[PDB]
Amino acid sequence: PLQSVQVFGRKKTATAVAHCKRGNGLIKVNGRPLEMIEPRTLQYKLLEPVLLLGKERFAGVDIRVRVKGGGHVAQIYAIRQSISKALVAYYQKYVDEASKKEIKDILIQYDRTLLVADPRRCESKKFGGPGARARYQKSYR
Amino acid sequence: VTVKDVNQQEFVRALAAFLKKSGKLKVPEWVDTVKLAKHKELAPYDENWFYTRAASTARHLYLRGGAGVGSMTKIYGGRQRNGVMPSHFSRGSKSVARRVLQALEGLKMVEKDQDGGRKLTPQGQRDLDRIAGQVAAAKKK
Amino acid sequence: RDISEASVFDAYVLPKLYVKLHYCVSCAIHSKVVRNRSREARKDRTPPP
Amino acid sequence: PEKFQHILRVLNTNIDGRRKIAFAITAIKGVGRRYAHVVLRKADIDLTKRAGELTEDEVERVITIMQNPRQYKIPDWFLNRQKDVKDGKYSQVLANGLDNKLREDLERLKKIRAHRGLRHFWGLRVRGQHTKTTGRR
Amino acid sequence: TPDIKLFGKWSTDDVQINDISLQDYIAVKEKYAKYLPHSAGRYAAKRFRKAQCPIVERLTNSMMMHGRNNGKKLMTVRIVKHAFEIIHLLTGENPLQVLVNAIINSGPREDSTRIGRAGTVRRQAVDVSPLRRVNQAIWLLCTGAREAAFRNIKTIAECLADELINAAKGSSNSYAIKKKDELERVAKSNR
Amino acid sequence: RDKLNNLVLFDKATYDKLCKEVPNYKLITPAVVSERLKIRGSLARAALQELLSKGLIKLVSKHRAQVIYTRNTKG
Amino acid sequence: PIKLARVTKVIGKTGSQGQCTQVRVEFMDDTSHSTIRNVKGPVREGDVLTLLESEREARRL
RNA sequence: AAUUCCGAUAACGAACGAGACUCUGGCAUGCUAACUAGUUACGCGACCCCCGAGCGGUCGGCGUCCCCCAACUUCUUAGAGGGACAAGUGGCGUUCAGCCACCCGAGAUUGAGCAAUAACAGGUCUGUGAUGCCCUUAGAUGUCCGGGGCUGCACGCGCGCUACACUGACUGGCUCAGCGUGUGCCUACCCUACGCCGGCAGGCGCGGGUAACCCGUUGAACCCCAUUCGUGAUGGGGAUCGGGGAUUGCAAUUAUUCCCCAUGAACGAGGAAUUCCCAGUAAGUGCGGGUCAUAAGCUUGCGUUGAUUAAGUCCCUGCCCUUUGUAC
RNA sequence: UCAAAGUUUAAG
Repeated sequence: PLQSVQVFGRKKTATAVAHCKRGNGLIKVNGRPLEMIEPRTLQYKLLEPVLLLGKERFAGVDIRVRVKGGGHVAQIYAIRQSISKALVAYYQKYVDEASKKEIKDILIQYDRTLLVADPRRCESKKFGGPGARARYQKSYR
Repeated sequence: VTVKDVNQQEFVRALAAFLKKSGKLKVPEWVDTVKLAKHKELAPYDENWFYTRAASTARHLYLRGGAGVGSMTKIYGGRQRNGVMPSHFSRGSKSVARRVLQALEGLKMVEKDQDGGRKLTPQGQRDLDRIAGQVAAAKKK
Repeated sequence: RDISEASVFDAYVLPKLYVKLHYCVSCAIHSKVVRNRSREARKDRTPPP
Repeated sequence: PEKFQHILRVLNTNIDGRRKIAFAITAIKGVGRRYAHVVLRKADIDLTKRAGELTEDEVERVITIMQNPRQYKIPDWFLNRQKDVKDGKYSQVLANGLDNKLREDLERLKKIRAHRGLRHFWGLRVRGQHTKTTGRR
Repeated sequence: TPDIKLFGKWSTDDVQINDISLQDYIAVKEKYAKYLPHSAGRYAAKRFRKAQCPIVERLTNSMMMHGRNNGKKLMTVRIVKHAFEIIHLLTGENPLQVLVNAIINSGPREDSTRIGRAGTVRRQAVDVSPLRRVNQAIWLLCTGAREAAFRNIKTIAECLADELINAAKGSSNSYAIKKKDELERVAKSNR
Repeated sequence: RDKLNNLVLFDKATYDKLCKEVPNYKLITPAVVSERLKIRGSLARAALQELLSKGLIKLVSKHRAQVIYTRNTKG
Repeated sequence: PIKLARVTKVIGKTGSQGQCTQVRVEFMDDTSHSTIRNVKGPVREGDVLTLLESEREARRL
C-alpha cells in the first residue's frame, strides 16, 4: 500500500496540483526542479515552504506538481500554496496530527496564503467604460 | 539527467555550438539578407542565428511533439508595432521554420510524424539529452 | 491648571469676567445666538437648557 | 583602438565616424537600417566597429556594394526603386540622385495632369486621408 | 535560513529604529520580515492593515509608478535589490537599516492643512500622523530617485541608492529630504 | 544647460585614468564611469569588461540592465 | 524642543474638506499634561506624534 | 445603505418602491458524474533508442502506443444539496433598533440584473406591413441602372490611438490565460491542422471540424532572461511621401486592406482648464465578440501583471428630509 | 467670530 496525496493550490485561474508520494524528496514542477520555473525573482516564493520547514520535514516525501491556467506569477503562488498544502495533507493522513498542527502553525505565522487561497478574482467590465470601475471620459461642453 | 533538469537558456547556446561543430545542417542562401518575421524592424545581430533557432526548434520538439510549420510560427510570435496604431500578434516567418525543420530532417534529428507535424527522433534525442548532461556537468552553479 | 501650578497664592479661587451683551436681531441670527422656529414653536418663551 | 578618421565624407554626405557603422551609413539619403546591415554583411566587415575605425579601402568597398547592390547578391526587394518606368530597371537610388528621381516623378505626374500630381501641386494630402481635421499649416 | 530569515542576503535583526513613532508603522521587523518584497498581500482591505505591510514591499510598490511602470512589480523588485546591493558597497552596513534611517529623516513632522479661511486660501499648520509620515517619506524619496534617473546615463537602482543614502545622511541633497524641510518651513510660516 | 559630449576611444590619458583610479572605487558601474569621465557608455562597458578579464575589479552582479563592479578585493 | 506625545483619544474629524483628526494627547514625558490637537493623516488610539511646538493647542477649525 | 428598523402617536389598518428576489463570484479530498474531462496515480503491459544517470541493476524525464475485461474523481464539466445568520465572545447603545471590535472562518458589504409615483411637450415618423393628417404619385419625392458625393479644407471643438524613451529600443532566447466564435446558412459562403512553393503579404495540395471531438496543452501580450545602443530629436517617435509586390472584390484612381524597400515631420511630459477612479479596482498588457467580401485607432466581453492614497467631509458641485422666508 | 458674484427670446 502506497501513501498518495493530491492537493491543489489556486490563484486567480492557476490550478496547481502538487502530488505527494512516499519517496526521497525531489519536488519538481511539471517536469523540472524548483531552481527553474523561471520567473526566477520569485524563486524564494516557490522555495519558501521548504525553507521554513526545512529538508527534514520533506525528506521522505517526493512531490510531483502539475500546473495550468493563470499567468507566471499566479502559477508560482499556486504551486507554493499547493506543495505546502499537500505536505500538510500528507502529515494529516500518514503521520500524526500534532506534527501537522506544528507545520501549519509554522506556515501561517509566515503567511496565511500558504494554506488559504485568495478569493480575489478578476472583476467584470461594464459598458460605459473601458474597465470595471473606470468610466469613459465626459465631454460636458 | 534529462533536458528539463537544465536551465533552458544555456542549453540552446550549447546546442547551437554543437550544430556549428557538426557543420552539416544546411543553412540556406538568404540568412544574411532575411528579416526573420514581419514583426521585426531589423534582422538578427548574431550573424549565425540559423544554428541558434534550429537548436531552439529541436528543443521545442523534444518538449512538445507534433509541431508543424504553422505551430513553429505561432511559438516564434510576438508584438507588431503598427506604429501609430496599437500593437497586435504576428506569426513568425513560415519559410525559415520550414527550412529549419527540413535541415533537422537531413541531420536525422527529426522525422515527420503520423497525423502530421514534426517530432524529433531517437538519434535526435541522443544529441539533445547528451548536451543536457554536459551542461549539468559544467560546474555546481 | 497651568496657572494654578505657577501661582504664588495658595489654592486661589480665580476671577470671573462678566459681560452683558446686546445683540441686535441681525447679528444674533447670523452668529447663531438665535435660530428661527416653526410657527407654533415660536411661542415657547422659556430659555433653553 | 584605431586612431584615424572620425568623421567621414562619402557620396556628398558627412558620415559620423563617431557612430557605429551599420547605423552610421544610414545618414545617407536612400539607405535605412535594413539596407545598411545587408550592405555590411556582403562587405564582410566586423560591424561592431565604429565608422571612425575601418580602412579607407573598406569604406570604398562598402560604397561599391551600396551603389551596385545586385552584383554582390543584394536581392531584388532590398531596392528602393523597383521597375522604375524610366527604363525597366530595378536598383537602389542614393544621395541627391534619390531626391532628383523623386522630383522627376512628381514632375511627371504634374505634366500628365493626374489627380495625385495635382494634390502634390496644391500642397494637400495625397494618400486619401481626411483633411478636415489634421495638418493645419 | 530555518531559524532566521534573510532577505535573500541581508539581515532583519540588528536594524534599530531610532524614533519611537516611525517604530510600529515601519515593518522592517516585528519579527516578521519575509524573504521577498513581492507578496500576494491584500493590505488595502481595511484602514490600518497597510501599516503591517513590510517597508521594503511598500518601497517596491511605490517604485512601480508613472504610467509605463504600472503593474510591473518584478521589474521594480529587481530595482530594489540592485539599489540595496549598491547601498551595501557604497555605505556598508545593512541596506535595510539605511533605508529605515532615510525614512525617519524624510517624512515631515508638521504640514500645512489647506483650510478655507474666508475664501482666498491661507493655511494653518498641523502635526502629521506617523503612518502618514512613513507614507510620505516612502513616496517622496522614491519619486526623487525616479526624477533623477530620466535623461542621463544612470540606472534607477543607482539613483535609488543615492537617494536613500543622502536621506539617511541628513544631506540636504536628496530630493526627499530637501522637500521635507521645505514643507516644514512652510508649516512654521503659518503656525 | 545640459549638453553632454562623450568619447568613444582608446585616447591614452583616459585609458591611464581607468588603469589607475577606477579599481579604487567602491561602486564601479558603466554609468558611474561615464559620469566620472566623459566616456560614451558602450566604451565604458567594454573598459569594465577588460578590467574584469585582467583581474583588477570584482564582479558583484551581471544583470540585463545593470552590471555592478567593486574594488580589487583588498587586504 | 521637539516633544513627543502619545494619543489618548482621537476626538473627531475636523478640517474644511475633512482631513484633520482632532486628537487628545498625553504628553509622554510628564503624563499629567494633556492637550488637544489637529493632525493630517490617519490616526488611532495608541500612537505617537512628534510636536515641534508644545504650547499652541488648537480647537475649532 | 434605505420612509430600514425601534419607538412615539388622531390615527387605524394597507399598497408600490427599498429589502426579499434572479444571475454571477469565491468554500466544499461531502454526494451524483463521465472515451466529446482528467485520465489520476498505479500497472508501467509497454514502445523506444542510449533517451539519460550510471560498469550494470534501480531510478529521472517526457513523447506517447494503449485499449478495456486497470482504479477513481484530487484537477474537469455541472447537477442538487449544504454553506454566514450579524450566529458567537467582549465593549458601546434607553442595556430596544442597532454600532464597534475580535474568534471561528468568506464577517452583515463580490459584482450585475430587475426596478415606484408623477413627469419631460428629451430622442426616435431614417427599426417596423406601429401610425393620424399633410405632401408627392408617371417628365414621380415610386423603383432600378451608370457615375459622383457623404472622405471635399483659411479654421474651431469632442471621444480616441501613438509617443516624447535607457523603470527604455532593438536582436535573440525562455515561458504562463480566459470569455468566446466557426462551414455545409433567409441566398453563397466559415474556422482552419499538416505538407510543399514564396523573403514577405501570400500561393498550391491534401485532411479535421454543425464542435468539452477538429482548429486547440487555444504554446497571447506585457512580463522574465541574455542583446547591443548611450542621453545626441539618438537605434526614441513613426507622421508625411516615392517605387515595387500580394490578397478581397464586378470595380479600389481620391492612396480598400496586407507585405516590402526607401523617406524620417512635430513631439524632450504639455498654459488657463477639466475627466475618471478605492481592491484583483486604477493603470499597463494583450486576446475574443460585434460590424465584416475586404476589416478596427471604435465598441462590448475576456483574462494576465498589479500600485499609491481614502475609509472621511460637506468647502466646491449636486442630491434627500425638517423648519423657515418668498412680490417666483 | 460675514472678500467678489451683474444679466437672462420679440420668436407663442
